[PDB]
Amino acid sequence: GQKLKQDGDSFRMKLNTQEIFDDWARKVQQRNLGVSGRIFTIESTRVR
Amino acid sequence: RKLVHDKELAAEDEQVFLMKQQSLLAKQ
Repeated sequence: GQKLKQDGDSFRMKLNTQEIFDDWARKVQQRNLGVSGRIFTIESTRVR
Repeated sequence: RKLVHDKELAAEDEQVFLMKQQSLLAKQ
């Protein structure tokens, strides 16, 4: 029984989830997504 | 004095209008 509980605790520890949340939040803050600016943009492209 | 139709509706090709408005966006 204690062997099984230790095993399950080990897998659950390997099955944590908050770290990916933290990583995604950090990446979102770093990239600094935004929409404010002009209504629409006109750009230069040399279409093939 | 039979009147003739005046200047027709112009096209003002998309490229020129886009360039003018790109300039206006750049200056604003």
